[PDB]
Amino acid sequence: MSREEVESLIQEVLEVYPEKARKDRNKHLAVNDPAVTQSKKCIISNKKSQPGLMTIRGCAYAGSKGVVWGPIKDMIHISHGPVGCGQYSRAGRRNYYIGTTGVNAFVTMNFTSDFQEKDIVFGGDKKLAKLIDEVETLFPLNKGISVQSECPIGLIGDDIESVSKVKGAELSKTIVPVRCEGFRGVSQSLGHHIANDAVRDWVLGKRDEDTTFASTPYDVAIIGDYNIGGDAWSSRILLEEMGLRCVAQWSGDGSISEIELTPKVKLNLVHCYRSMNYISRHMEEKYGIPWMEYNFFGPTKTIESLRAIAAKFDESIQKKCEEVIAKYKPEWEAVVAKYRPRLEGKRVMLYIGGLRPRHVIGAYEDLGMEVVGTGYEFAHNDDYDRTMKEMGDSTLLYDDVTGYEFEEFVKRIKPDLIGSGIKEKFIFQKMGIPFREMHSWDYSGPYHGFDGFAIFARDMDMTLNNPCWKKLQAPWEA
Amino acid sequence: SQQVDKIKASYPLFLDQDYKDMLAKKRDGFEEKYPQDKIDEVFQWTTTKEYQELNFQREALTVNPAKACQPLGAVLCALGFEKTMPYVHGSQGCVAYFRSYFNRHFREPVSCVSDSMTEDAAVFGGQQNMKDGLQNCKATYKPDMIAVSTTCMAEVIGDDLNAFINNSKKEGFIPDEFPVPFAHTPSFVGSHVTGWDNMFEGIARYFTLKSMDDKVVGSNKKINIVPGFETYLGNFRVIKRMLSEMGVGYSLLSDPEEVLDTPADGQFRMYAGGTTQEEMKDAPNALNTVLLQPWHLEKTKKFVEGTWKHEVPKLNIPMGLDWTDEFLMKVSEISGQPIPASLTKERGRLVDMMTDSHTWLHGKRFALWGDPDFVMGLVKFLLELGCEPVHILCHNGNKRWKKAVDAILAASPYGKNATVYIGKDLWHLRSLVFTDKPDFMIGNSYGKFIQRDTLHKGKEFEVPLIRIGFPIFDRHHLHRSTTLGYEGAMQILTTLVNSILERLDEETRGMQATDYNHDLVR
Amino acid sequence: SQQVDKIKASYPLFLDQDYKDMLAKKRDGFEEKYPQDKIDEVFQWTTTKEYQELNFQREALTVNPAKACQPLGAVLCALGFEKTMPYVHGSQGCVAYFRSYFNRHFREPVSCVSDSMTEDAAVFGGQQNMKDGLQNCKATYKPDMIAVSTTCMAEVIGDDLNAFINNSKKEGFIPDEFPVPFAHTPSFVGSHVTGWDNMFEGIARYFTLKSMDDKVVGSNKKINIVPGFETYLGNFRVIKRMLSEMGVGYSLLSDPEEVLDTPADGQFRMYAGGTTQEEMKDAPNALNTVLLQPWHLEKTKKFVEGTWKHEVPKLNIPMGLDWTDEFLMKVSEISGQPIPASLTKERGRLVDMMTDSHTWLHGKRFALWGDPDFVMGLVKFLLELGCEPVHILCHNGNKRWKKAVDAILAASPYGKNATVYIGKDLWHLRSLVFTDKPDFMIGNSYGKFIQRDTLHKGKEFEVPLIRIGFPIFDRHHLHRSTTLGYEGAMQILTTLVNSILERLDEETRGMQATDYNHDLVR
Amino acid sequence: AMRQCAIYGKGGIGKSTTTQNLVAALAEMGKKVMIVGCDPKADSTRLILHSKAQNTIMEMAAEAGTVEDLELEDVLKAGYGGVKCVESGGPEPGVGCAGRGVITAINFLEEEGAYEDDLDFVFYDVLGDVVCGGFAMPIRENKAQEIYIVCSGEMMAMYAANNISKGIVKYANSGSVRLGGLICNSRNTDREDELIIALANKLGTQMIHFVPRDNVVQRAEIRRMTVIEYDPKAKQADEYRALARKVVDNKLLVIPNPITMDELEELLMEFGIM
Ligand SMILES: Nc1ncnc2c1ncn2[C@@H]1O[C@H](COP(=O)(O)OP(=O)(O)O)[C@@H](O)[C@H]1O
Ligand code: ICS
Ligand code: CLF
Ligand code: CLF
Ligand code: ALF
Ligand SMILES: [Fe+3]
Ligand SMILES: [Fe+3]
Ligand SMILES: [Mg+2]
Repeated sequence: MSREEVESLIQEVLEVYPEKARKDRNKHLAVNDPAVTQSKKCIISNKKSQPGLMTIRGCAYAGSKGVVWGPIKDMIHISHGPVGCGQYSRAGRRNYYIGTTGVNAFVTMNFTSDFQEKDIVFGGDKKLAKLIDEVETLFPLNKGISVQSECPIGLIGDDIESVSKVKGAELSKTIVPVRCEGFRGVSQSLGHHIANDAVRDWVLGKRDEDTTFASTPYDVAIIGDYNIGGDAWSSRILLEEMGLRCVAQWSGDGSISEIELTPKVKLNLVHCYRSMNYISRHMEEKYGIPWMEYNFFGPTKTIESLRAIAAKFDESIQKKCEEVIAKYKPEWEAVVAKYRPRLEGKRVMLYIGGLRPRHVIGAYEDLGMEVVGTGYEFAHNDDYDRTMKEMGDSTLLYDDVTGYEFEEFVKRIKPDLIGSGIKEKFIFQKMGIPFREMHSWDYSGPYHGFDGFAIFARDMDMTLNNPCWKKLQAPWEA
Repeated sequence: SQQVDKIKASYPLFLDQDYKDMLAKKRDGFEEKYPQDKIDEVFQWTTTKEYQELNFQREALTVNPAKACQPLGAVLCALGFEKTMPYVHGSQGCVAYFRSYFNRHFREPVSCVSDSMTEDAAVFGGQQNMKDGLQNCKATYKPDMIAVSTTCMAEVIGDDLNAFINNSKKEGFIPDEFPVPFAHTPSFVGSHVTGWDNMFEGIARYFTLKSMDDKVVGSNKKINIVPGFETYLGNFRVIKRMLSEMGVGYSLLSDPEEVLDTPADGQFRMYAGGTTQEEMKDAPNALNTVLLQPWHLEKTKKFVEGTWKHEVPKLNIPMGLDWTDEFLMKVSEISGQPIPASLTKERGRLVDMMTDSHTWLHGKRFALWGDPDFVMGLVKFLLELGCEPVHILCHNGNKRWKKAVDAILAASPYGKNATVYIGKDLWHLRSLVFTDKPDFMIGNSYGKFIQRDTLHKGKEFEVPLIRIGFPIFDRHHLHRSTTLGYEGAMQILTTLVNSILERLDEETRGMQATDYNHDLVR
Repeated sequence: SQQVDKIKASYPLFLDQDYKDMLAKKRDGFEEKYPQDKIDEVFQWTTTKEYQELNFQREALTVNPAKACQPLGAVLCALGFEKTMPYVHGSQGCVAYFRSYFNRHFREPVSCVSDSMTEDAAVFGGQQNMKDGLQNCKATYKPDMIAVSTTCMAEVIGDDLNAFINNSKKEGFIPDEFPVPFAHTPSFVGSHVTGWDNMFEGIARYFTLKSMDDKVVGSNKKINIVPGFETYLGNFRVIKRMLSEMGVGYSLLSDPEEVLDTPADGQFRMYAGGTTQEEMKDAPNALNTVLLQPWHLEKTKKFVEGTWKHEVPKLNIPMGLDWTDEFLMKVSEISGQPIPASLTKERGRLVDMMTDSHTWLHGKRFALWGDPDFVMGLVKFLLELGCEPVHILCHNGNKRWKKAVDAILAASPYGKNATVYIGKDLWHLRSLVFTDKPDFMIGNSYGKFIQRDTLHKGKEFEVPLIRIGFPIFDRHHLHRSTTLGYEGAMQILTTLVNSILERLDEETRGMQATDYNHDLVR
Repeated sequence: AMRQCAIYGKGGIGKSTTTQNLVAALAEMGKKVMIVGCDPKADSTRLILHSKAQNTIMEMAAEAGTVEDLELEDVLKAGYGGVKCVESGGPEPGVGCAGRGVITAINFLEEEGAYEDDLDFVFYDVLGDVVCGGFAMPIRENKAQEIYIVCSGEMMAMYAANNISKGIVKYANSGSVRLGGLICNSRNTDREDELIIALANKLGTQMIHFVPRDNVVQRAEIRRMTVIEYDPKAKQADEYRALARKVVDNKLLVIPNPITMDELEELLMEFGIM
């Protein structure tokens, strides 16, 4: 409450850090003021994490294998290096897909080279070639192989590009080497960039000299939607209900064929700007495909984005969009009339990776909920620039927040609901504050579109108004 | 569309006709996938014996490993000490993954820090990272001790942990007397259990190696208990309860049960319980040191025998009837206390349950996997019940462990059809349960996928999964169970017999088809 | 035909082609069976709402009752006493049935004798039967007490137990000082819980009615605990443990846990543990008497208030969170001991489990049945969890109990769709789960048949059974579980959430059909 | 007894050759020595074993599973004059990570008890380009106590010695490892001895026995032996005896104070002209 008190709270929280860490972290915490034109003066981001401060950030391998490459169904993604990274990343992210796992789809499988000491000392290129041969022998229906580098691969200079080229030529297979060793960058963001560059260099240009695909004027491709809990599907049904042909989905429930067919589309609808803006810009400046940011979180944002997308096509697409809006109006109106009274006036603080801390504010406000604090693990300056137009006045903004910082902010602010990842969930549940996992949707969802909105409102009410939160204090204590 | 009265999550939202039509159209138009007949043929081929031969000829590819990397076990070991912050020198993505893994298994907060070594730290070394990280962690989370492990990058470049910590102390980043035990935990060697062993050896030698002069064995009249990599809180609890019932003085080093089972009372406790530093300092004074899981405590065994001069007993993991008996008799012969009547009655009740359930247990075939000591204890207990552990897989097992388990199987008539695999992953085991089908499989949550695969070959080929081990992600509060001692054996027996009975109830639920055997009394 | 390597029991032996051919021929040629279409139509009719109306208009017919007769509960209560032989005056078939019932539930020996009243004893009375039976039982099984209940035949003919036992004593069949408490337990009144209440009141008034002058309330500084009809050994254990940790002196009257959980160590113990006679003699000296299950301890409550002069507190069964809190606070206010930190931490851990599992528990609909106190506690706990107990059946419940449960439901937002039925059997409940389908049903083993019936309507209509209550015949060692206290609430929560998760895993196990939601992490 | 020395210096400056000749001289004086080669080129024990040490710790470990399955007798082999010889293995150039191999080999030697009693000297011949912490494994705590840096009058050699001292500083402060002195291998440069002495004084150390450049060394080493085995009465053999004697009786163990690039250039102008 009040711009002054939250600034005082920030200073009091920073008081415990050593001078170097305090000086660094002061620039990553701010109080929102829409009177700011450039976020550079407001808040800086995408910088090194302070050591020993228990950051929430992942690595470039998480941003490449776990985020971008992993969701691709028909490709086999090999965690090149020791056993840990692939094992911890195995099916931790709910990028939903349709397929036969182990036969023609491999998303929840963990393929790894399982580096031993001799692989570090003498190199793993021969082992990588033998692994590719074994993948061919035992998984003959795979439609692509990606090699996601872990830390030792980047350290010891293994020439995974040479192996990829030779084996791909020998087997007529797309083998994509991704130099996503975890120590590169500062977070998953560089993993996104490296994965996008790998897609551009090894996949996107395979059908450049191909004209056997029939292209309709209403061709759009969903980019940066990873089908968490079926999100992309819930989004896709809306677009194709207003006449559009969804040629590609990036990359949740994604196939390598869709990525190859993406240059043939006419529009690129980007959901997560942060993760896939690189490839969106590349396709805009190479194939001339325009790309537009949209938002399918909540009825207001969904309707606004659907009308914005329709305005880029004929009158038929606009009429179909209007009929979709009119058709789905009673359902989300009923959802509001049921769950808004249960949630009106409730304060929410958010801390998610790089898109959702600002994208879901409209959905919460559709249920009368105010977002008082938000922040990102790995967002850039442009993300906070977009965030300012969405956050309310004098609301807390944090970048790469530490566990201590976020705990103290929650203690002082005392929100009704916290949306963050698995590493904050039980901490804040033990403080008696309802918590919703805003990465995995707490194993629920989707949250996109109107059906997603119904599920989102149900989950918000279920957790926020659960009786358990009234039982934290034993009755024999004051 | 959604009905506000009954809201469907993804299942069964995406079984609706419009969603099914959308998925079919997307597949037909843009996915270009193999024909369903081709997919069926390839699946049937993957369930065959020739595919299993190809699978077991693998030399370079690992598919669905049943193991993790050393720093995970190092973090778990460090978590078992009082007001101790786990600190992983290296890249922060590793720490994020370790924390997420343990959060999902325990459904509890898991505190761990990284010094966030980036590319510049990889090239120049993480000495500045170590100094700033130690100072920042101590100033921010106020631990009474920081336990340092490593990621793979710091081990490859040879980041000298000792030199880095010593320089941090001499330059005033952390107090000189602040305890910072360290252990090199290369992820490309061994597995998570090796990381636990390495971290414990480092913590032990930090507090004991330089002060052995004033130590005399037995002067505290206690018994050192080393649990090893343990993710069942009930196991710590049962070891403590059995030793305290016996009237035996004990010191359980690396006790994490309190920090992983904190209450929800409006307060977040970063630290709770754990082995105190004074306990580790006084550990050389113990009568003896007993290793609960000796097969991944080899370095600890060498250190304890060579430095503390304790004649560490040759005890298997206290799992099942015979090995719990041996553990109790060894503890008696060490401490001099007799086995009390309550423990004898608990053993007798275990035997009563065995006799009550032997008809359903006898002859049942099993595929199991996990860590070597847990796997060996499960094999021994299954032999005690008259079960057949046909497929015994241990990814992080070694030749000597395999020989010991083979000798255990040879000693029983129920180990005749049993084969022990080491260095094999869960894809090997999927092939094994397709080609030599057991009745059930026992393992962690990953085995669920194998069950799915078996159900695709048909209901008659489906191998149900019994969830015992680590990690268990798709069930709640199973980490509170017990597997050691008579109580752990009772819980395992109950789980096994009731899994068998629920499977039989499901297979006889068809009215007028199989319900003639849908007995009320089993 | 059989293969000596793989021998099939009845399932799946009778699925072989020759056996199927034989069964088809038998039915076709000699059974005159209704056509399959007629059977299907009648089943579908039985699953309908009109059939439910016809079902609920029943007045004379009971189908699949959810209760037993008084002498079963009398036998259990008598078993709860040291070296006590249960003795049922009447016909021996009743004793055979009681023993078989308890043997199948507990998988333990159940000692009980009959005086074997035949037609001549029915016509002339059981005086001679009582004399000879008391003599024979005392001489053969050497009990320190013989606790006498009745079968229905002895209650109809008015066999005056008091006169019979007195004449046995004065005629030298049994020693005059040998304790023979008696209770009239008419099987055509109430249910088994009423038999427990009657037997306990008889024993109490046998040991306390006459010798009340030298009794002063509170002089022993203990608390009387009356468990009532209880078939979960963990419930006795948890009440004992919570009172022991609390530093409260207690006297659990009718403690049968030892005699029902004897070890298998080469000898058979007919008697083990139990409430001593001195405990019942000194019971009037207690500070107060707490009834664990008050709703079938009404006669006991009247006796304790009117004879021992104890102001028996109004406590619900200590089930769930709120009622365990109330029980502990009342025990504190009585004994003066504070609630210790271990109990507070256990409560906090239960709350943590609730917060960990609320997303899967919330909104879940349940049909449940059992005894009134257990049912009420389950309803209260399910409301605490955010679940919906839509169908609440108590065959042996009464109007006042229904009022209390209705008031409990009205106090919670999750009781709006809940209905309480008393005097209804499991046929009513099968109709109920067909016409208003819950997600699960909680009850004893008989509910399995309802599950079978639901599966015949389809997989989407199947209501899985969660086995909590009495009796449980088709599972092993579930009688060892707990339902009272924080520990019982934790076990119930674990069972509920993991039943939900196993159901979801089964419903999402189809590859390329529903496995998109086959999540590793739940 | 049990003196642990680490031989460092500019690449190709003659660390292995001088180390082997010094070890031969020390072994002819009845001193029990062991040579550990921390170069993936297992060429630091050739003149002692009269052959290339085919068996190395890394190669044996890779062939025999892991390093734990190995035995000391399979990698620790005697040679001329009772000189035990072991070599850390390594990949072929341009692949793998040899520093990790050196770390693992030295850990294996420590764990297997290669540092027994009745061993007067343990000499770690390290490669010239210390590119990672792994090749600093010999100067870790409780591993090597004395550091001998071989240098010459060349500007590059002195710069490499100063850079190696800069790298040493962190281990010297962390532990008890010190700089014994600067062995000089003659390269026939103007004011070679003056340059080495001035650089040693600036570092805070001494120059230990400037060694002349003689082709008797080339001949002896081409005949697969040290000079002592080849020509004991040769001048260079007596020089290696003197070097061994000066190594035995050395007590100047200091933490180097390395000089910046500017001070190095001033040293070169002061003693590297005329
Ligand atoms: N005193 C010396 N006299 C003549 N040649 C020498 C002398 N010292 C070293 N060398 C020669 O210089 C070359 C350098 O090789 P080497 O000793 O292996 O250097 P390093 O071990 O530093 O890589 C060798 O061939 C060696 O014969
Ligand atoms: S890709 Fe990014 S952290 Fe844009 S790495 Fe992360 S499935 Fe988050 S806020 Mo987990 S930039 Fe997606 C994300 Fe957002 S894994 Fe998911 S939820 S919209
Ligand atoms: S930042 Fe990222 S997750 Fe970390 S290692 Fe690097 S790519 Fe991987 Fe891997 S095996 Fe274990 S978890 Fe690491 S210590 Fe190495
Ligand atoms: S000998 Fe036989 S089983 Fe006994 S009563 Fe008589 S017909 Fe029946 Fe019935 S309700 Fe209970 S079990 Fe009895 S006391 Fe009556
Ligand atoms: F070339 Al080298 F040690 F062999 F410097
Ligand atoms: Fe039994
Ligand atoms: Fe929790
Ligand atoms: Mg050399």
